[PDB]
Amino acid sequence: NKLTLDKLDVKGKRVVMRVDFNVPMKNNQITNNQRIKAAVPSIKFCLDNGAKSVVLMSHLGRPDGVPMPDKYSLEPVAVELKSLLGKDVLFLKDCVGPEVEKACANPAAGSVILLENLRFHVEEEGKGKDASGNKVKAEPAKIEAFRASLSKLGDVYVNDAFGTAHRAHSSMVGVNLPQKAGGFLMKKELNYFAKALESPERPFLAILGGAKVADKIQLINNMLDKVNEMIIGGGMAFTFLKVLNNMEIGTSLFDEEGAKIVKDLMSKAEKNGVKITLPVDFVTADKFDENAKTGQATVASGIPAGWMGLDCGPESSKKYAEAVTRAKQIVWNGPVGVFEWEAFARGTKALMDEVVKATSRGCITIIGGGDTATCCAKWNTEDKVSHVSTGGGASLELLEGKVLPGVDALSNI
Ligand SMILES: Nc1ncnc2c1ncn2[C@@H]1O[C@H](COP(=O)(O)OP(=O)(O)O)[C@@H](O)[C@H]1O
Repeated sequence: NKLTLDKLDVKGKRVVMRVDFNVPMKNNQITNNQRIKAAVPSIKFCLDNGAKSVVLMSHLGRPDGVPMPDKYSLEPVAVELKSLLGKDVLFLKDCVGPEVEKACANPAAGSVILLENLRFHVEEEGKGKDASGNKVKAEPAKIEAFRASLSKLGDVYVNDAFGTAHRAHSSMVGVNLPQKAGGFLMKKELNYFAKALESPERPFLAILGGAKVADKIQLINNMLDKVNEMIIGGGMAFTFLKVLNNMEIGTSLFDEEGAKIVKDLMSKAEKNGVKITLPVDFVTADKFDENAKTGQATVASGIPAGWMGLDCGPESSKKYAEAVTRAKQIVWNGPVGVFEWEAFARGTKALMDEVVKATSRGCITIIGGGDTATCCAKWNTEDKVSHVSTGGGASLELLEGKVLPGVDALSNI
């Protein structure tokens, strides 16, 4: 087991906390601050328990090892943090080097400091692109020095950056202080997924949809050993329907690599008695456009040529609803339609309503982060499901049964 924040004595201690502040932006201004909010409990705790300082560190976007302050600065996060925290947050313009080090040697008894975006330095990811756009690899010597500089900012280290936990980056596995402790966001996320995967309340339903039909492979195969039911929705379904049922799918998303094992996966489900729910009907579109001409189809009719299926239909949502009703526990990863467009958002909307009714009655509902977490924000259901993950990719690594380098890097009790 690992050291965690509650076990950690901070009093008088400078805390360098890795957090995931990689919030969606538009035109420099934050569109979702959930990732920020989620870190608050760890930060406050340190403040309330007498920390000399919290020096926060994160990445935003993918600047690829070149500094891009015009486009990917964390400054706006500082402003949000201070508002959240009802306290001052001092933003630094770099994350390493003498100046930053001076700022972080001995702050006051409670000063919050935010570092600039980690990824401006190629040493964080260990690789990136140079200013001319060329793929480059960072240098071991330079990587150690970078790692050393982060080390100085703090007496002790805390990782609350669950969403970045799958990334073996310098700030996540390279900060070599004596005590490295997992924050409250880390413990909470890990605990939910672990409980859901190891000892779920049953029946356990996984809802898989979205697009990323191929990446959902290791995931389904693992889930197939954990679950009692699975909805396979959204873009992914079409590959299953064409293969199993010889559906005419038009221009709908199709995944050739995926089509190869669809039969294997289905037989595994049959073996395990996992009831698989695929869509039986669809909202079609004449083109991939918000204002496209719409239509309806079924597995049996096909989708016209060469229309595409962009939402499930009414029968499908009902069958989805039947599964939600039976479930004691739900993991939902991926929307079941192109929810960003009104024409194609009904199936997702109806699924959200059902999941929401289920929470209400004690079904454990876990939402996968990424696009699904986005639906919650959009529709105000963030506080009406048991947990909305802050990490899409990291959660998948977890659902896939993989280990997280961010978790592993922590100190052992
Ligand atoms: N039938 C469909 N055809 C094409 N795109 C779809 C379909 N259903 C959902 N999508 C798209 O899938 C995306 C979500 O993909 P993904 O990243 O896998 O979900 P998440 O981020 O929740 O894990 C959205 O951009 C959505 O518009």
